[PDB]
Amino acid sequence: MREIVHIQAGQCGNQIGAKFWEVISDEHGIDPTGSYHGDSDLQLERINVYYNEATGNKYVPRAILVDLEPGTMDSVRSGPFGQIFRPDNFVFGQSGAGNNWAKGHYTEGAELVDSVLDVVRKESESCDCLQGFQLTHSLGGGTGSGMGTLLISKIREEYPDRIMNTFSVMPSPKVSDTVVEPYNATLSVHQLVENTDETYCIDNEALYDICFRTLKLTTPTYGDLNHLVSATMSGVTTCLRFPGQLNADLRKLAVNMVPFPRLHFFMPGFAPLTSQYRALTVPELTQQMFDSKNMMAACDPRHGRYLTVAAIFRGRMSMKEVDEQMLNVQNKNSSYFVEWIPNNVKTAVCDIPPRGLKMSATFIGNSTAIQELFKRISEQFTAMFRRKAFLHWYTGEGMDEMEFTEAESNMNDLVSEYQQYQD
Amino acid sequence: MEVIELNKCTSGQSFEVILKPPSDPSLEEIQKKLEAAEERRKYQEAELLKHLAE
Amino acid sequence: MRECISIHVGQAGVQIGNACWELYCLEHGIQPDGQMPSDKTIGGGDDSFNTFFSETGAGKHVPRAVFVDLEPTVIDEVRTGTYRQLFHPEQLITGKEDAANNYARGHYTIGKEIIDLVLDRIRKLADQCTGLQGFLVFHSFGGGTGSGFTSLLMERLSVDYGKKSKLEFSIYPAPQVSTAVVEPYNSILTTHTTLEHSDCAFMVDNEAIYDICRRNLDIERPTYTNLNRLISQIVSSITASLRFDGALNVDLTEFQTNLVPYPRIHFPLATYAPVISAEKAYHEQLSVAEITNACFEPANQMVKCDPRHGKYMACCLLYRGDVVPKDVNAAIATIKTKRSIQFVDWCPTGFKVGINYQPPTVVPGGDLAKVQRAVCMLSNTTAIAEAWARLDHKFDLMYAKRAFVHWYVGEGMEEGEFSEAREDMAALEKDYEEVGV
Amino acid sequence: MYTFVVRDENSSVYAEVSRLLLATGQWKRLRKDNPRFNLMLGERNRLPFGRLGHEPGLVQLVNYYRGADKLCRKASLVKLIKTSPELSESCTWFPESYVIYTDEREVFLAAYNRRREGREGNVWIAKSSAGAGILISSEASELLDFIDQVHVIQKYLEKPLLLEPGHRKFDIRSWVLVDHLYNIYLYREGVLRTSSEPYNSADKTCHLTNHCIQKEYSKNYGRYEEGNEMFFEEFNQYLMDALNTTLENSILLQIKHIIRSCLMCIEPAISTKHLHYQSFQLFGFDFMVDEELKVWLIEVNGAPACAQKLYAELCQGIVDVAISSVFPLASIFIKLHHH
Ligand SMILES: Nc1nc2c(ncn2[C@@H]2O[C@H](COP(=O)(O)OP(=O)(O)OP(=O)(O)O)[C@@H](O)[C@H]2O)c(=O)[nH]1
Ligand SMILES: Nc1ncnc2c1ncn2[C@@H]1O[C@H](COP(=O)(O)OP(=O)(O)CP(=O)(O)O)[C@@H](O)[C@H]1O
Ligand SMILES: Nc1nc2c(ncn2[C@@H]2O[C@H](COP(=O)(O)OP(=O)(O)O)[C@@H](O)[C@H]2O)c(=O)[nH]1
Ligand SMILES: [Ca+2]
Ligand SMILES: [Ca+2]
Ligand SMILES: [Ca+2]
Ligand SMILES: [Mg+2]
Ligand SMILES: [Mg+2]
Ligand SMILES: [Mg+2]
Repeated sequence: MREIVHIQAGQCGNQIGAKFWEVISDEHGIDPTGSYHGDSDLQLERINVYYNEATGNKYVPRAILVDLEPGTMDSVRSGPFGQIFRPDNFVFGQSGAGNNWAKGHYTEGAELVDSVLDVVRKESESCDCLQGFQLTHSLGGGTGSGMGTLLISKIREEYPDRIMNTFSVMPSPKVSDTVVEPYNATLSVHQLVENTDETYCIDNEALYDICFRTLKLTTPTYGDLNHLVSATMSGVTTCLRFPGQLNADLRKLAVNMVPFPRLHFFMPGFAPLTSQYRALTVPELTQQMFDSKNMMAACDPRHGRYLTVAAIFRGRMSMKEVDEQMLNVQNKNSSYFVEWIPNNVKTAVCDIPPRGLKMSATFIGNSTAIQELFKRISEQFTAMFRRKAFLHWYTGEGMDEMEFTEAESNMNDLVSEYQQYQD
Repeated sequence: MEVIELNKCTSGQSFEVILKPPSDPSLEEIQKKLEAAEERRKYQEAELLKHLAE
Repeated sequence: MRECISIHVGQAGVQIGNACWELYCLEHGIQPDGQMPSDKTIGGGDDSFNTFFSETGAGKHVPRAVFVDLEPTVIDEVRTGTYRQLFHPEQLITGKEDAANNYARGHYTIGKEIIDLVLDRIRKLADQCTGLQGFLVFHSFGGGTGSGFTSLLMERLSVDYGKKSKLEFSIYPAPQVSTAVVEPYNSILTTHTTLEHSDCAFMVDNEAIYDICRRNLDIERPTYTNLNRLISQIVSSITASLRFDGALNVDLTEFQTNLVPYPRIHFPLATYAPVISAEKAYHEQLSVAEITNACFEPANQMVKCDPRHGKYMACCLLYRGDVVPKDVNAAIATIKTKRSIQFVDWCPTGFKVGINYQPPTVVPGGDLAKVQRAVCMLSNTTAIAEAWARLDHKFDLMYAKRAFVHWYVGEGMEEGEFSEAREDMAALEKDYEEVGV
Repeated sequence: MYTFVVRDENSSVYAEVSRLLLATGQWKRLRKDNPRFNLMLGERNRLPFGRLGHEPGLVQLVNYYRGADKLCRKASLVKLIKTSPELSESCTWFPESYVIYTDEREVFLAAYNRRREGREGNVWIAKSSAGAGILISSEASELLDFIDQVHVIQKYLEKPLLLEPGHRKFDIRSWVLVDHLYNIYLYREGVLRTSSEPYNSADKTCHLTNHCIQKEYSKNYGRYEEGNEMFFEEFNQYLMDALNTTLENSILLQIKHIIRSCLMCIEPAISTKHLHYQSFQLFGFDFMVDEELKVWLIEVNGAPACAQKLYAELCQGIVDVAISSVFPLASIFIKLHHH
């Protein structure tokens, strides 16, 4: 009983979190009402990591839904699996945060954060041995970005010895709502540098390119983007949800993946990505899983070097052939793996494949090429900040220009820290 | 090639064959090191809570 | 009769210990419920098997074993396994959260909170012993519990049982089955602090067991179950002299006397033969000469290295099956005229030989074929330092960048313990070179 | 796509081999410290053999035999020949040698007095492995003073075979490649490193036939043959016109016998047959020929250089039988068969 508490905050965080629970409830055989209707004991073996067991053999997700607007969470409660969530775990306000990090972090969000921590405390008190927390949110908005990072700070204060894990959606001008997204993301990244142990960087630029270039969707929607995120979130948490030896909990994953405390930002990847009945061989899974076109961070791994890599294969396949192809990729491109961390690629196999796939592969890479993501955000930040453009939305909430300058310096420091280990 | 010290019993036997002749910390000190490490953990957490209080 | 207590720490120690006690029961005719029909002294006795099994008035033969793990899922396998009736709950010690592949977490943070409980449960077994020999300690090098908590336990055992001998069965890390990148750190941290507390340690490289299972058992992808069945055969070969009538290696002290002239160089190499697949309906039984010759093939060693480029300090041959001393000496005489077997000048060039007539026991339905005879060679070669060289080099690569070090400092360990542990391995690696060249 | 590393930049032989491997498009060179290699062109001193063969899914091969130094050191070769029953002290193709710093001082002076009293030629030569320092004398008291590293004193062949015209000394270099299956391949092409000065049996220029000494201390360098190097075609033609015999009959049969004897002797000690990594190695054998057409072994080189005219042929042969036999892509040697 190594429990995880899930938190989803803001519009993006709640829409992506809702799909995540829809996906893994299906994999574990949990129906939209909390009743288990599966056919394999592997489904219930580690079910308690994400689900509470209530009266009547009901499985209740250990999930807390947070937003400063009621709108999106009403759509979750009206969604397919909306009735499976604990009603008391819906914590929302009415003001919204207007895509404003200062409102989420300092004014509107501070008013609501205590009632979220009350729900977090109730879930933690019924945990046999809480591992830590996972948070889904975007960095470009106000609630998920500003209030989400405020939440993380206050969670760390009350549970300083627990792991903090986030799925963080990075903004991109390609898939943008407002021009202030680089401000919100830059302010949030520094919070994540200090207050998370593991962050999956999910780049909306990459999600768009994959939907358009690869999946052949000329007009991708947010729903299409979230299909890629759901499949990625299911893959990267397979080792937590099913029996296995490698990266079986959040702390062992962090010990395997994070050689330096600040460099804990991962590029996730998924294979296959098909626009569909054809069987995919193990060599094909391995080549696609490492292909840049399958990465969710919009960074070219050949532009940097892998510190650590986690690979997860799902389905009934030749584990011997899995080892051969994994060793084949490392031995044929060994220049992209740092030589000062021996055997930094770890592979795990799970027999249960995702829905609608005979087999699949999920990639989790700690690559120094991720600095291209932070460089990208830093340039967009500076393009406006050098003219103090749109700053009044933030100074009107009490913030000072110095806090933006310090956020700018902090992320450029992070970029430089990746650069020193790339050489 | 000498066989020496042959001992036989019901469940086996043993012997030696020669081919050529030749040519702690105390309980207190352990507790001190464990308590020193715990104090360094307490100091690092106190600095974290101080940083979060700021 | 003098008793021996087995202690199994971490997942590797517990699952290997589970495989050994299964084999012991099959070897001594002990049924899973603890009953032993061939034992005529009900509720007591000082036979050779009593060194490893105590007896209740009801006739149950209870292993003198303690299982310790910082996570309950592995020891719960023992509580609900085939031999669950053997153990009483006081022997199975579990925690809530494990050491997360972190030596410092197992040694300092979690070890401090559970060390008194483990020692107390060990004291309960020691109080049943009329003359305790000492302890056999099973653990991995790479796991946080197996490395970190074991080194703390070995320190306290030296304090609470100063005159008792302590032997190790250590699992050396192999990336083909390893689960952590920092296992070189844990291996060297735990070797440094345990070195002065262990009288004799048998290292088993998972790489060697893996390849022996692929090559000789035709297992394409061996599992821990495959690896542990083979390991339990080697361990049984080593401990058979403590559990059966005999005159060689009859107590733990004799292991040090026969295999370790220099106390720091206490890592004997183990070589086992033959390993035959059970799927073969009919395999030609190997002779004494053939299985003894196989003891000098690197492909059969528990640690891959080249004894030809080293020197021997001692060498024991442990036979089980249809073996008579006449065939042993004939095989040794031939092997001397073919093999590069150099002893150090300050030691006799010889072989202490032990023969047990009962052939090796295999687990029914397992991968190992029943054989008429088998041998385990325990030789103290300087060539085993190659494993230290490999391990120390990987340590040097990561530590030059301080990679993952913050995980250990974050648990209260000082950074100086890294360099202090590495300098000890450098001195150990230098001692082998002085003895072997 | 195979991978390899280079750890000896000063090797002219394997700098050419590495150049050929790249020219095939199926071999990729990694950094010198990358452990994920198929082939290691290792360093001469302190090669980390103990870290080889521990990479999952990689067949690793190295261009040196661990333990072959016993054959390629002055004192080690003498000790190996005397103490090995396969070679014995009655070995007829190796000059009577002694190790002088166990030590063989009293044993060397024992046979030394038997030659002075018996009116026989009593000239010896002292040398070691720490040279470019060699002394040749007929007085043992002078040889031992020069030593005062381990040195060896062997019988100086006072009756060498002399090429004419010139009345000059020489020595024969043979290149031998031993692959991972311990096949012994003798390169069909050898070289005679000839002295350019007339042999004076009564100055070390006409007595030492090294290519560096004849180019720095000899005034007739390059007179008879280019670079004081006579190849087998010219040398065989000379033996037919002068001595009415062939190179194969008079010399090469003994050379192949000596090569097999030395390498088969240490085969149990260095073979990588059942090892987790495989080895091959190129060797340089140095022979002397006396006036009776008897071949004597002088020394064995473990990291030999090649003749400039033969680098292309031999290095390609190294890739063919030593590297591509283990790693196939998409005869110049004489196989000395044995058991
Ligand atoms: N031969 C063998 N090796 C094992 C077994 N289980 C784990 N290992 C090895 O042990 C190392 C990991 O250490 P573990 O024993 O699993 O970890 P631990 O002692 O439980 O400590 P924690 O970090 O708290 O989990 C890896 O190198 C594994 O390959 C086993 O059953 N048999
Ligand atoms: N016993 C002996 N009788 C006659 N000449 C001898 C001799 N021992 C050595 N020499 C001569 O000395 C020369 C060099 O001897 P040696 O082989 O020890 O030098 P070296 O090892 O530095 C050359 P290389 O670079 O090939 O290793 C040879 O060319 C040989 O002619
Ligand atoms: N992938 C994905 N991104 C989203 C979604 N909704 C919003 N975003 C992104 O998140 C940012 C806007 O933040 P949002 O979550 O709407 O603000 P919040 O409600 O205040 O937290 C922009 O970068 C959007 O591109 C979604 O459903 N999926
Ligand atoms: Ca208000
Ligand atoms: Ca009894
Ligand atoms: Ca002691
Ligand atoms: Mg929005
Ligand atoms: Mg464990
Ligand atoms: Mg030389």
